Amino acid sequence: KSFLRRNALLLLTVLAVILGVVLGFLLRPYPLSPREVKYFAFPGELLMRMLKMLILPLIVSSLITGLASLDAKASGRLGMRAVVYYMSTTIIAVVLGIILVLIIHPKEVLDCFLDLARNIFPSNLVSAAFRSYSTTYGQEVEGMNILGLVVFSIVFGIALGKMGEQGQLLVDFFNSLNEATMKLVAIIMWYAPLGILFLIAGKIVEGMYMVTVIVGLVIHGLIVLPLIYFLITRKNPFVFIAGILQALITALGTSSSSATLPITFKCLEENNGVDKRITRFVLPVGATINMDGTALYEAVAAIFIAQVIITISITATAASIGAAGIPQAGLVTMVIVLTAVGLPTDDITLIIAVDWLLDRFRTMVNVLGDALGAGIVEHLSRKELEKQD
Amino acid sequence: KSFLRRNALLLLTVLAVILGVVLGFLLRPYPLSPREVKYFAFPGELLMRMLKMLILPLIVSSLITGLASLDAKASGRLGMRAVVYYMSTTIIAVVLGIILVLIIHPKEVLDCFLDLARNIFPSNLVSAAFRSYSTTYGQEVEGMNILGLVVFSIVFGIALGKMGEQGQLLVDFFNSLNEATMKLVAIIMWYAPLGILFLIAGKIVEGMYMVTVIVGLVIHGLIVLPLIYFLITRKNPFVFIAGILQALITALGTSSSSATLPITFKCLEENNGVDKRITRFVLPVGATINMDGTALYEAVAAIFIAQVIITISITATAASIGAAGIPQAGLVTMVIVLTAVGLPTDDITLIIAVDWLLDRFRTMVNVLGDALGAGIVEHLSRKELEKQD
Amino acid sequence: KSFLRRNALLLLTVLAVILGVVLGFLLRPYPLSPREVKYFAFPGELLMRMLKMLILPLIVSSLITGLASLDAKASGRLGMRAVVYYMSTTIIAVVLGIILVLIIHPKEVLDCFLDLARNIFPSNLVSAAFRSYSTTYGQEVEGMNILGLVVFSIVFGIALGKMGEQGQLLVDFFNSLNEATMKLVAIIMWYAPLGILFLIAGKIVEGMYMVTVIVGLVIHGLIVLPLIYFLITRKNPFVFIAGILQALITALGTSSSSATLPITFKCLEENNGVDKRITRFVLPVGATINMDGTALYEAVAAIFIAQVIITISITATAASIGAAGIPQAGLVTMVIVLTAVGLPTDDITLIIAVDWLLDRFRTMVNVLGDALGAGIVEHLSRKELEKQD
Ligand SMILES: COc1ccc([C@@H]2C(C#N)=C(N)OC3=C2C(=O)C[C@@H](c2cccc4ccccc24)C3)cc1
Ligand SMILES: COc1ccc([C@@H]2C(C#N)=C(N)OC3=C2C(=O)C[C@@H](c2cccc4ccccc24)C3)cc1
Ligand SMILES: COc1ccc([C@@H]2C(C#N)=C(N)OC3=C2C(=O)C[C@@H](c2cccc4ccccc24)C3)cc1
Ligand SMILES: [Ba+2]
Ligand SMILES: [Ba+2]
Ligand SMILES: [Ba+2]
Ligand SMILES: [Ba+2]
Ligand SMILES: [Ba+2]
Ligand SMILES: [Ba+2]
Repeated sequence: KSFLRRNALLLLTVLAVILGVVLGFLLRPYPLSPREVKYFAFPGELLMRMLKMLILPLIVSSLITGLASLDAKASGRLGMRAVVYYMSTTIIAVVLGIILVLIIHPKEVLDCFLDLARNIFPSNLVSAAFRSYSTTYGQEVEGMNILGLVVFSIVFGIALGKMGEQGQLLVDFFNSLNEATMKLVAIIMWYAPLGILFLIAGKIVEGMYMVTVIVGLVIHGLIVLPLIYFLITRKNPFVFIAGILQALITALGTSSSSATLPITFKCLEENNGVDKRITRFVLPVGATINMDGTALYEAVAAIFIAQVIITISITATAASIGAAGIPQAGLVTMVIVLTAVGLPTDDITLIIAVDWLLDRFRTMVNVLGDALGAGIVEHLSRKELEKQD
Repeated sequence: KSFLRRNALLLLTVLAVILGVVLGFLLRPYPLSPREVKYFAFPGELLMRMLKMLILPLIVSSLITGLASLDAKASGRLGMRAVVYYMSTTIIAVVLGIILVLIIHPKEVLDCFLDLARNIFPSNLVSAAFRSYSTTYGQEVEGMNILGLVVFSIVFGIALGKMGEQGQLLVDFFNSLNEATMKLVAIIMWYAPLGILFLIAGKIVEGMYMVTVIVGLVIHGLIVLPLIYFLITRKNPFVFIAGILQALITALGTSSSSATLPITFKCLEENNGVDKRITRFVLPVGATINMDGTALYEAVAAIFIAQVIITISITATAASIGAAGIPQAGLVTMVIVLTAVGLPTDDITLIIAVDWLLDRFRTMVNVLGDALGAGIVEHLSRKELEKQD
Repeated sequence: KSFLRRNALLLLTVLAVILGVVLGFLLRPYPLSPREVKYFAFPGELLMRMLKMLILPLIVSSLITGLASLDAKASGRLGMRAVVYYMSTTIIAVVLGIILVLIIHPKEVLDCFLDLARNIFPSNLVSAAFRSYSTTYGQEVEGMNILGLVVFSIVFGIALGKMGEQGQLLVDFFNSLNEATMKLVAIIMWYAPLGILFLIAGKIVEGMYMVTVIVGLVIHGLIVLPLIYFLITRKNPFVFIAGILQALITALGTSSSSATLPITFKCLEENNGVDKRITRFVLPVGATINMDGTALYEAVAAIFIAQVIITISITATAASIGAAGIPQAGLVTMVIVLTAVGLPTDDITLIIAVDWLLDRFRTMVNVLGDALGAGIVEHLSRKELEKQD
């Protein structure tokens, strides 16, 4: 009884996964048009817009204060410590993908590197809050420029840090804004179980590589990542993963690390006891530039098509970073990557009917990586963080 | 002479209605293209963009401070007291509409209830400041999401209230912003007479049901509403209506309660002597969810078409709430409501050439309802308001 | 050696003009498609979006504080003193253009005056941050409404000034914001040489009137304008022009006074020693309503076409003010001005292949005029500025 009292919200999302599959299998025969499916998955659709709402005011207020609270010279130190984690875990994942196809084996290319550089520096900061640049044959398309806003907020935040007295007001303005948006997420946590159960039920009611990706994704998230945690922190990872259980189950239903960022934040500040100044530093960047989960799913999909190496690995990386939160992101990223090799897009019509579940697993590995990444950073922060205290 | 000195701006808008009809009748024969009509009604067109400008920064700053100044638990009490007024006056109006067709008698349906729930929770708060969602066969169309911004500002404002110390800065930021935008409306008041005279003159230069609606709209605004004021407040209503005379004449020319909201605000705070904390609480919501005036005009138009009950009443309600400030709002709302019954849209081509005057009358009944509603709330506020003082 | 140490950034942009023409002439034979030209001028293209980014938060924060710091009654005095400079230098330029075609001689019209009045009062302030109104046969087109934002910020800033105590917080908020965005421009200064050298190199790799315009533009910028400086200030102008050398060379590569505004600001506050309160007052307005450079190039192009007076002068003025920062601004402004006279648009296909260099020269005369204009204002400010101190 005592476990049910405390982990009330946690077990409810566990129950939402069970009852979501149950209701999905209860209404599996579909005599109704996919239009009626959209009207059924509506209580879960509402949950998405509530989270999407809160992304932009959180992701902006988090980085602006996070880099201003931290010393401008020590932030560069901690930054390199965080980048080391990002580049390493990405290298291991792309290496893991090659081994995963060695034993088992079941818009232009240059523009995907030009539009990424173009998105990093936003031409208009308001247009950045809802539009992303992508060269098509206007040029600015729908979906938040989360990369350009993260980049700007990192330099704008650091500029306030180098201002001190005058800059203090703006930092006090964004910290009250970060707390205000985090006080709104307190209610979105309770709508999540009702949402997720109607969200996954509508997504089930609509190929050995499908199992191949899950094999790699679990071996990375349960061996590679926890072993990288135990190596530096010297602390038990399944104690750290236990705290972020509410965030990982939401990622299992959201399929967006950027939309689960508000939950992950409360799953690290409140549950695992991580300093706000370093969750605001690691997590927003990890929700936009992490490749651990996506590159391990994209690259394996880029070798399966060759049946029907250095160049393929770099193109799969700039795919997800070039699509932070764009419409039909997974669909377009796999289309552009096939032009780089030359293989036909006939195989893509098959992956769409199965990506709906695999995109949830890759986000779950990404969310785990951002959380564990923040945890690994904390141990290398202890010298710079005590300096401010 | 002494009356002309004080009520200078008031009598000038009275003179604008007279001179506007006079100039309209002076230039009634139209050998000029409707393109030339648009160039003539330009000094009135400019007035609209000046008001439209100020809607968003007022409607956001009003609710955020209004709900933060008030106690988070007492706001829920006052809210229920306000909702009681909204639901009651709407029920009387829809009942009045049935009696008005008993004696005299001269995009999908489900989507109008899905898009309303979708608009309440905005997917992006910046996209909310200029776009509204509406499923069409992109999906987000032009016109402010005033409902989603009102909803967000009510929960964001209440979150600041539950913050106290940290939240104080943001509330001080929006209250200085509410005063700044209200200091800009001081000048827009003087442009209104020159505007309205060229606005109504261009709108006259371009069916017993036309008189039927005015019969119901005046009997509601002069009997139903003032009697609801005298019943609770026990104060003379035509003394309260006298103060809001500058706001009612602007509504007679604007045809938007949301665009007359900046005038109505100064017509209650300065003219009728109503506490800012409860004008900021009632009026913005009344300008977005009031049905007293619109449902009494929409429902009567929904029975006139049947010649050439419970289901018709609920659909006419979600029409205006689903079109807070959308392009050709009255045109699209009557198109979707005819699909729910089945009657042809042939009759709609006739109502457009006469709605231009009837939309001004419905807004006038709405504006009166929001003002009287705020007045009725004040008497039920006296216990909760003295608590803060 | 000592000159190279101090003027490090200055001589690097001088070197960028040299090496930019050199690299442009090194890669002048073009066997590559204009698509490949766009991929080559990319390190200069990135510089533009970095500046464009910073326009809106600078142009808004500059005017709001600038007019609030200054007395609301004295700002009207200084304003008339600034307007006098704008109207005079524009009259001399349009007169100079008539003399320049006397000795050498080598969407509707009304809508360009209706859309300008429509843009001055923005219908939505968020839509103003990225869209400008222009009647076409939706109605709001891409490109910032810099005029509507300048107009609003001037009245919003003055409203804060007339608020005092309550208004102080918002002014402290925008001044910390002006300093934050100006601390970001410190880095964009160093990217400028690498940018400009790849920006002009890509623009060279793609008619006596071409030389005629440069004759007028230099005689105005080296005689008319410096003589207007020496007449009032009684100080050497080529000492004042020397300080703004980093800003004039950026205008020679940017072709936008609005995008060089962040550099010009640091080129007057730091280099020439001009009071922030009057640079924030003159420069943003000068970057949006100046005609000295553009009207002297547009009007000369409006007489050259007549080969293949009062009405032509007023239409060329409302062209640039109607296109503050719109896509293909110089292309559309010359198209609409030919309809006013009646001459064919066949000559316009020839000016496009040469405007790329002439648009850089007109912006340079505009930037010089805004800087010298601010300098001339300072001497007429000394009484009103010492009053605040
Ligand atoms: C391309 O996507 C990115 C941008 C940033 C980061 C790192 C990060 C994380 N995680 C955060 N929170 O801050 C900084 C980072 C640095 O590497 C460097 C650090 C920094 C310090 C001082 C000056 C800087 C100037 C520009 C950019 C970063 C700067 C801040 C990683 C990837
Ligand atoms: C659908 O459109 C609406 C939204 C709000 C309202 C009411 C209102 C008015 N008028 C204002 N100013 O505040 C609140 C209202 C409540 O009913 C409840 C009240 C409230 C108190 C505490 C927590 C809340 C949480 C969510 C929403 C309202 C809350 C605030 C009416 C219709
Ligand atoms: C059409 O484009 C413009 C708008 C403004 C200006 C002038 C200017 C410059 N430069 C600045 N910084 O402030 C003011 C100006 C005034 O003429 C008048 C002055 C002013 C003082 C008091 C009340 C005002 C009310 C409305 C507008 C300006 C006002 C401010 C020039 C052209
Ligand atoms: Ba990584
Ligand atoms: Ba400090
Ligand atoms: Ba009502
Ligand atoms: Ba308090
Ligand atoms: Ba001028
Ligand atoms: Ba003061």
